[PDB]
Amino acid sequence: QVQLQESGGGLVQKYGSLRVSCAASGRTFTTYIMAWFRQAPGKEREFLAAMDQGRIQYYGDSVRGRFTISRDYAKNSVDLQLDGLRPEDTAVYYCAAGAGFWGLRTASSYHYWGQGTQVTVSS
Amino acid sequence: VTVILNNLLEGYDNKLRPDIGVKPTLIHTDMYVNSIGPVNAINMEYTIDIFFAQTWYDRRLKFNSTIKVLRLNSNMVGKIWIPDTFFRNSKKADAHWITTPNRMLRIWNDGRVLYTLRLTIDAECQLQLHNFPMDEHSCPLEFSSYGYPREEIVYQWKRSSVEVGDTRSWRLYQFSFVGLRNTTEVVKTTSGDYVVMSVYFDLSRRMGYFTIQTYIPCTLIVVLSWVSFWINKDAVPARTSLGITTVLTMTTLSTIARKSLPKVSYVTAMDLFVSVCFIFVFSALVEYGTLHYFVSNRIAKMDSYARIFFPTAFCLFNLVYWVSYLYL
Amino acid sequence: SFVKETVDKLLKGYDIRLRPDFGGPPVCVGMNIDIASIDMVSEVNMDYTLTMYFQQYWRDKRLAYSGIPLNLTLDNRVADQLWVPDTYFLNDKKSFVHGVTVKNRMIRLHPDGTVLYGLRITTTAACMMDLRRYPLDEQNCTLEIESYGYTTDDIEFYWRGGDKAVTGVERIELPQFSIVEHRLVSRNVVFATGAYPRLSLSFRLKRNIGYFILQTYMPSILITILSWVSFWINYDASAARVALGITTVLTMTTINTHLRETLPKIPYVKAIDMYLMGCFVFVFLALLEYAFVNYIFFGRGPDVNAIDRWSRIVFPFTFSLFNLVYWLYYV
Amino acid sequence: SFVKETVDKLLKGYDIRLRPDFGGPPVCVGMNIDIASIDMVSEVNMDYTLTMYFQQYWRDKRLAYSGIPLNLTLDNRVADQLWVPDTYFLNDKKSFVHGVTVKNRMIRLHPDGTVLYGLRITTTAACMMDLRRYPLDEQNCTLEIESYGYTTDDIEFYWRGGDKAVTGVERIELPQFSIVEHRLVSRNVVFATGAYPRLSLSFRLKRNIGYFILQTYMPSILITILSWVSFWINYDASAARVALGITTVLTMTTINTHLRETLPKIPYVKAIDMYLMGCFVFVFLALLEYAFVNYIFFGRGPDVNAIDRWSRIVFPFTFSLFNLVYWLYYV
Amino acid sequence: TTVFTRILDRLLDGYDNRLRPGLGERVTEVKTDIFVTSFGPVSDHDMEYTIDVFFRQSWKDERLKFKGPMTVLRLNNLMASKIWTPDTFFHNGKKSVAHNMTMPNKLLRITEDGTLLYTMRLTVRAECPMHLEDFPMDAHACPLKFGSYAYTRAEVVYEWTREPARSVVVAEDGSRLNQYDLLGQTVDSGIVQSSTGEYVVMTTHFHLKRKIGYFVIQTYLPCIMTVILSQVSFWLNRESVPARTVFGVTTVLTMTTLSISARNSLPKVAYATAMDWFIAVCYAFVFSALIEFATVNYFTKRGYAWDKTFNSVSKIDRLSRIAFPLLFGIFNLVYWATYL
Amino acid sequence: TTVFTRILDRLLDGYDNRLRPGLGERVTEVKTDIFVTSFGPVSDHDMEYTIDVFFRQSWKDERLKFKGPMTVLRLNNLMASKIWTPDTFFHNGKKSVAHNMTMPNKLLRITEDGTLLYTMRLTVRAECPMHLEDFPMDAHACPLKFGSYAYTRAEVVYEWTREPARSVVVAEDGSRLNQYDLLGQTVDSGIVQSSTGEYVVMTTHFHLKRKIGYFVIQTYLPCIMTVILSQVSFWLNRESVPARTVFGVTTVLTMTTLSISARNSLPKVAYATAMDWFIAVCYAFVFSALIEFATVNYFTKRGYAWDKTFNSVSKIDRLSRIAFPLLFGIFNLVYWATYL
Ligand SMILES: *[C@@H]1O[C@H](CO)[C@@H](O[C@@H]2O[C@H](CO)[C@@H](O[C@@H]3O[C@H](CO[C@H]4O[C@H](CO[C@H]5O[C@H](CO)[C@@H](O)[C@H](O)[C@@H]5O)[C@@H](O)[C@H](O[C@H]5O[C@H](CO)[C@@H](O)[C@H](O)[C@@H]5O)[C@@H]4O)[C@@H](O)[C@H](O[C@H]4O[C@H](CO)[C@@H](O)[C@H](O)[C@@H]4O[C@H]4O[C@H](CO)[C@@H](O)[C@H](O)[C@@H]4O[C@H]4O[C@H](CO)[C@@H](O)[C@H](O)[C@@H]4O)[C@@H]3O)[C@H](O)[C@H]2NC(C)=O)[C@H](O)[C@H]1NC(C)=O
Ligand SMILES: CCCCCCCC(=O)OC[C@H](COP(=O)(O)O[C@@H]1[C@H](O)[C@H](O)[C@@H](OP(=O)(O)O)[C@H](OP(=O)(O)O)[C@H]1O)OC(=O)CCCCCCC
Ligand SMILES: CCCCCCCC(=O)OC[C@H](COP(=O)(O)O[C@@H]1[C@H](O)[C@H](O)[C@@H](OP(=O)(O)O)[C@H](OP(=O)(O)O)[C@H]1O)OC(=O)CCCCCCC
Ligand SMILES: CCOC(=O)c1cncn1[C@H](C)c1ccccc1
Ligand SMILES: CCOC(=O)c1cncn1[C@H](C)c1ccccc1
Ligand SMILES: *[C@@H]1O[C@H](CO)[C@@H](O)[C@H](O)[C@H]1NC(C)=O
Ligand SMILES: [Cl-]
Ligand SMILES: [Cl-]
Ligand SMILES: [Cl-]
Repeated sequence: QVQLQESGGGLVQKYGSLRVSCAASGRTFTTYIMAWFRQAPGKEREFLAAMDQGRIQYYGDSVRGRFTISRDYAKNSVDLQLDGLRPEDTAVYYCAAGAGFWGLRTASSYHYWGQGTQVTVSS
Repeated sequence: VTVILNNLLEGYDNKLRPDIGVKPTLIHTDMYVNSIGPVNAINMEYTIDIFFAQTWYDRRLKFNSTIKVLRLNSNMVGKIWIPDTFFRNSKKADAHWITTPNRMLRIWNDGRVLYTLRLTIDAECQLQLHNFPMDEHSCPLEFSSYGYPREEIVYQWKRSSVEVGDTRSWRLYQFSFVGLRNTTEVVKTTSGDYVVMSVYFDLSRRMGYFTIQTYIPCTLIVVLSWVSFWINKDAVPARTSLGITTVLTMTTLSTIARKSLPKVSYVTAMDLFVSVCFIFVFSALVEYGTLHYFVSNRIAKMDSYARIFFPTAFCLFNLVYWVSYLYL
Repeated sequence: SFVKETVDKLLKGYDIRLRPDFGGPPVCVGMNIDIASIDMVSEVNMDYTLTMYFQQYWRDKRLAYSGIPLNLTLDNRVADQLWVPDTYFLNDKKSFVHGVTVKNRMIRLHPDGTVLYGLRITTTAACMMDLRRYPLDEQNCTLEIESYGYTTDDIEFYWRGGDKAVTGVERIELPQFSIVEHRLVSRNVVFATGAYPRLSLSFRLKRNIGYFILQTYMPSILITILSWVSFWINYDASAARVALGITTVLTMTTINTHLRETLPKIPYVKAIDMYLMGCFVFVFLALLEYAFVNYIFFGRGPDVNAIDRWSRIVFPFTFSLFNLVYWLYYV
Repeated sequence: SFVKETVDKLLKGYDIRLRPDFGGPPVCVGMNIDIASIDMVSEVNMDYTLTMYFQQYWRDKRLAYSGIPLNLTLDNRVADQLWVPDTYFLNDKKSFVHGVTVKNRMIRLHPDGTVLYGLRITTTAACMMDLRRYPLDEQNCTLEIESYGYTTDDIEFYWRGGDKAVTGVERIELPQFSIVEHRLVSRNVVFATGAYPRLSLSFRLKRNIGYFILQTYMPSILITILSWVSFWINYDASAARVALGITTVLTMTTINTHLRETLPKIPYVKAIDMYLMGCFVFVFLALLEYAFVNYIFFGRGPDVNAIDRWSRIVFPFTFSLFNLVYWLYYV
Repeated sequence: TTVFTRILDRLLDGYDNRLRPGLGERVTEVKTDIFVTSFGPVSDHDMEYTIDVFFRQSWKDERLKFKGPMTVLRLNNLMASKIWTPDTFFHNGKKSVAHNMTMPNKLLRITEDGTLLYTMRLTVRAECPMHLEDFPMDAHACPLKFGSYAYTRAEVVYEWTREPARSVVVAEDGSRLNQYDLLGQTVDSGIVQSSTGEYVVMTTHFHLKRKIGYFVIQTYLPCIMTVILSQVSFWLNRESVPARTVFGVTTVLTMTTLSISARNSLPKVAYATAMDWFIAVCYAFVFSALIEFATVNYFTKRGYAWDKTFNSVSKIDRLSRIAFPLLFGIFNLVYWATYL
Repeated sequence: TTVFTRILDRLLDGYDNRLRPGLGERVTEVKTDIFVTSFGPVSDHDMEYTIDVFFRQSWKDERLKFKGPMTVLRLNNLMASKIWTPDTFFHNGKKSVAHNMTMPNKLLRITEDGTLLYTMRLTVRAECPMHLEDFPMDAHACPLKFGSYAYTRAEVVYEWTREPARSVVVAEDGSRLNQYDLLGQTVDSGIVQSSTGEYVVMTTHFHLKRKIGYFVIQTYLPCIMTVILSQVSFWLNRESVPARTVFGVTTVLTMTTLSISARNSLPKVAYATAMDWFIAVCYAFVFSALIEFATVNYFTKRGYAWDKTFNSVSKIDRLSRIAFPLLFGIFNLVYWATYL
């Protein structure tokens, strides 16, 4: 069965660099869009980054220039490098994959979701 | 010869036809038909490969020298004036460029210019497919100048105007080339009256392919439905399965017959034959259905009559059909 | 000798980048079309191919000349030195100017400065067809003629000759269609970059029914009629009546399969589909009628003949009534 | 303005007819390819289509410039003013450079004289496929990159980046194939005109079997099984057992006919052909088995049930045994 | 008219079209919008679609400032080749056409401040990787990506002219789609990193929903009618061995014909589509109706039908007249609810 | 490299490429050489074959003599357009391609004495007239003729570089044939006469033999099995009229389908092929088997089979079990002796 497993995270000091990796299994996502979302407590899921089969990177405005998304198409994995971390960035980060129907920034377009990795920044 | 060529082009203007404002430029055309390619009935066209030769006089190209003729490649073709000959019924047409432009230019000392090039032309031929596959067509090939009316350019066939090769390497699979004729006429367009030169190629279809493909398979199925007349009438599953499967096969055969034709809305000869074969196999099943009904419930001798009537009627139809379409 | 100096003078200082009356009023371009052939009206590709002689007329006072009482026809390569309208065809998918033996192009100058510009064009133009009444449908295929870069402040289009601008329509012969009429329309289209002149040539095509009668309608009718032979076969003959019924069912399948292989994948029912579905239902019900006859005799025996007599009348009457409503609705 | 004067001096006196170091050591050209897609892997045409970004690097000292700490990315039309390698693909059949909106070409200069020259190319390259094990076959399709007119004394090719000179293979998703590996080979090829540098890019393609299981293998297996049903019908039911036997023979022909129409006319036997022949023999032998039973009872009677009971075991057992030998030999 | 000729000559005097405007000084900003005149047909077999657009690009070139009677020069498009233009290309484009009948379908307008407007008419064939698991009830987001071929984002950046949702406009009646419905489009912009540098990519995703009408008529309806026909055999007497065998073998042959012909227009994918499952299940029902008769015939004792003792109506036949129609209705309820 | 720039500038100064070398003094002699990198597929429908070659031409031009450091100038192919080259064309060619990726696939080498080497990469599509009487056991001699378009044999003569057999070389692993074997080539030269003069022609005949394997598998084997199937009915009892009618009808319809599809690989020629006769004879065997049963049924007196008098086994059936297999086996030996 299809499973997405986030790794990394935990606690990071302010300004620290954190790399969050997602491992996919049960289906090859070469032709899919592998994305990252985060959910601050008491808040809706916020699009962070995406990367399609053509290695095109999409970003949200609040994280553009700070977070970087990369994909290892051989390993069927998507990674999100976190830099310039601030306490406002503390949330649960979710790995997602989908065909991007009605928009790759909408969360309803992704059929596969990871469980979620907690990332916390302590100031 | 470099001096001669340089002086001929010095002060030369290739945008103006020779003797412009004086008299029409007389062009003598000559055609060597290398091959007449396949005749496509669906697209209503045929392919022809020719060496197209054009001759005219240009007094600006006279020269006094010991040499009598300048024999040149296609380099000089774009530097002198050339007729704007186009083919009026050509759907597609290409010149040849391998390994170089397949063009030849020869200039005599009295100004006569011979221009020849190799052309492959897809020419439009509106075929009338009545009597198909026993049809004959005259497929034309018309050419004229695009922009010069009769007052400015005149075409004229030479003594040996259209020449054909061995007519055996030609890609005429279904047709046999029987002859050609060349005509000249004037056509009035909105931009003037133009001299139009036409070559008509007469083609007669070979029905050998269609006899193997349509006439013989359809006839055998008609013969197949007559086998039931000799089977005992008590064999209801045998007579009925023979009758209806024979009709099913005629339905398939009718579609295959028209696959190579344009979807014309009139009846051809082949349609008439396939339709009549359909009526025969339809009647064979109705013949048994009549006999089976009246016997379970002279008329009982219907099988004896059908053994004679059906082969005789089908031979009679074939007598009228082939006489009408081959002789009449 | 004098003609060469005149043509040399016209092209000296000529700016091809500027239209006639560049800073002034729009230049009027008159168009007429001589249709050579229409071919390949494709339902599958939703397009048609047109070969035409496309003539454009306009005055360029920079090209006025005097002393020569002739209309100077020049070699077609002079068109690359003169300004010509940027006319294009909006619904054109693929087109070319013919180029044998030379580019099929004409430039004729007139002493008052008028330019006649002719092109021999083959174009494949898009024509989205509504096939709901196919094969008894009528199609309206159009050709949209427009200027690309010049707005109505720079250029004006008109049909030169009014209703006589387009010729050669009556000589066109399409195997599957008859050209009922053609219309000429002049109007202006607005885009985000301005308002542009547009000329529209539209044909009304009526599809010929004769091909489809022999191809699909007749075999469907004869297959349906032969399915009624079973009603005259004794009810004992299960193998005869089942083989007759099943084979007629399969014939209608082959008829539809041959038909749909030549058509695009449209998501609605055509008129021909409506007929084939109707004939299938009649042929399917004739086979169900025997199963009912067989079931009543053997599954309830422990009036079988009356069902066959009822079917001998109702099936021919209902089918002939089905054809009556079908053809009166579509024809 | 400084850049404009710099470029003019670089191109002033530049001779495009002469390669860098024309009378000296060969120019080393580094190549890397970004594969955009592979499509149209055809057995009918024996070719595959490849879209790639083809980058070539070399140092031309005539193009070395000073004073500008930038890498001069110029308009792609300057490529026509520079020397570029006469690189070509030997097994290429039809190839084009993309030209929308402009020619998909890049020229990037560097101060020391290095030239980066990139092209976006779609090429259809010939790939002769051995189909003896089709559809369980592994194919090897290559792209042969060679200099046309410069021998190894004038030009040298290498893969820029070594084994990482080709990217994008891991992102390729072929509907019918899986890429197992790709290799980069550098070598020399000798012709009658000299020895030439060659770079090879080869892929290994493994065909997916899933499509053919649903298309040919399963309908053949189920039809073969269905022909065993006659072994459970009474010997005197000749009409039923012949109808079942002949219909299974006809069904095997339809499966092969559809498969035949999708393949090139090859002279040998493919793996799928071996299976359909095997299934046809089993279906043919089941029909012949009834003829044996019918002849024994009717033509020789003047045990019948033993033969049918014997066939109920042998035909399922031999057909499963046939599948065992077949799939072990090809999987 | 020589006033405008002199202005053009001054603009092109000492002008280098090999250098992008602001080279070495700033980043060239190109504003783009697309007018879709027709969203062409979608080819499932090639996983490609066709689109016809007016592709509009605008940028500022300070070398093209002028003063004259007009504030905009609506020039012949041959002027475009003499100045610098963006080298925009479509990343997923397969084989595109820049129309040039009867002339290059391009316009060039220069405003006095130096702003250029440069639009061209294009036919683009673009890759649309489809996931056909839910076919023929599938939906696709076909992308259209474009950007600079040679200039990295430190040199040339692209932006949408107006708001991104308004920078791509489709004509009202320009649909050339046959078996798809254009539900809408989403407009975005991203970044691609390649071996040559980092590039701005402008994307538009066209969201297409396949219409199911064709496949109901030509595949689903024939399959259902073949299953219904196969179950008519259950209502015939058991002593009709030839008749009930014809029912079994003809419907099996029919389902085989339907099965091998239903994927003719699709790419030969390894996975099974939704339509494959329906045909496979319809095959099982048709296959089981002939196995059912074999079981019924195996327990038939007498070779003569009812006009001594006679055979009885099979209990297998009595239950099959109910179970087979009922279970096929249950499958259709589950199948259509699962995918619709 | 200014030394070589001067040499090239000096050579091209005053050079008239409109004039062939040695004009007015000697016949220009062109030594030709063909290297076939791949003998492409043969098209039966179009009666044409494809071939990918290195076309090499060599001649002497005294105007291009030079003295310098290098004895041979291996130049860019752009230089070739500035000098005279032979206007060689293929007489039977149809639509050839000069490859232009990534550059013109041409080379030009000038030795110091004026000798020129000029090779180009081409895909030639040439007409190959085929006599298909013996199809599919036929063999063909596909020609390849080339010569000067404009220059008569008084001006330009062609010659093979080496012995003619060694002047046309096929690469070891270049065969792109599916249905043919390349048995070798015959190299020759001649003179053609036209209205414009006599021209030297260089001819090569590639000899091809059709591989019969596909037609054995797809046509002959199904025809043989249909004939065997039709003869099975001889072994069934004469009272199984529906069973034996199904044998006769289905095998005849199978032969009808086979006859239609056996012509699809060929141009629609008007004569019969060797495969047409095999199918025609197989049809006669299959049709006679059904006619044989009709005769047997005509002399069947009772509608019931053996379990009151009973029908005897037909003498016609007894003889047909021997005559039909024997006559078909005799025909097969004679057929395959005639053509193999
Ligand atoms: C929309 O856009 C498309 C794409 O841009 C346009 O298509 C372009 O159209 C133009 C104009 O027609 C073409 O330019 C001319 O092409 C001819 C023909 O050769 C080309 O086409 C061949 C195939 O034909 C295809 O196109 C034609 C239309 O052109 C069409 O009818 C046909 O169906 C088919 O589609 C190709 O085989 C050929 O390739 C071969 O040759 C190439 C080099 O030419 C070579 O690189 C290839 O590898 C291959 O071997 C080629 O693509 C050319 O003959 C012509 O060039 C001559 O004429 C022009 C006229 O202005 C002249 O300026 C040139 O200098 C040249 O004339 C010299 O050579 C003549 C022949 O020997 C000679 O007679 C002259 O005297 C002159 O000689 C002078 O120079 C030589 C050499 O320096 C010197 O030695 C002499 O001393 C003397 O100084 C043009 O190039 C484009 O090719 C074509 N492009 C494409 C991709 O299709 C389309 O037209 C646009 N539509 C509209 C409505 O605008
Ligand atoms: C799909 C295939 C399923 C195969 C299931 C196979 C299941 C299986 O083993 O069936 C055997 C039996 C046959 O029943 P069926 O009605 O067909 O046959 C009767 C049965 O053999 C009686 O026992 C006979 O009577 P008697 O004792 O001699 O007096 C009678 O003879 P007669 O009175 O005419 O002379 C026969 O006609 O069926 C069931 O018991 C119901 C199964 C319902 C199964 C329902 C499944 C949906
Ligand atoms: C396409 C082949 C067409 C062949 C057409 C051949 C037509 C032809 O000649 O038919 C006559 C006869 C029919 O033979 P067949 O055995 O089928 O018919 C028996 C025959 O009619 C006896 O006369 C009948 O007995 P009697 O007199 O009433 O006591 C006997 O009745 P019964 O015992 O059941 O009551 C019938 O069954 O055939 C031959 O003798 C062998 C011919 C071999 C011909 C060559 C075969 C290869
Ligand atoms: C009862 C309705 O079913 C049918 O008509 C039906 C079912 N299988 C086949 N057909 C017919 C032949 C058909 C299919 C498609 C279009 C038109 C006609
Ligand atoms: C004994 C072998 O004969 C057959 O397999 C045979 C004969 N007629 C038909 N077939 C089958 C369908 C077949 C033909 C060709 C390839 C694969 C399968
Ligand atoms: C036809 O050609 C012949 C030469 O073969 C010529 O004499 C005759 O005048 C031509 N006919 C016409 C009508 O031009
Ligand atoms: Cl022909
Ligand atoms: Cl579509
Ligand atoms: Cl081949």
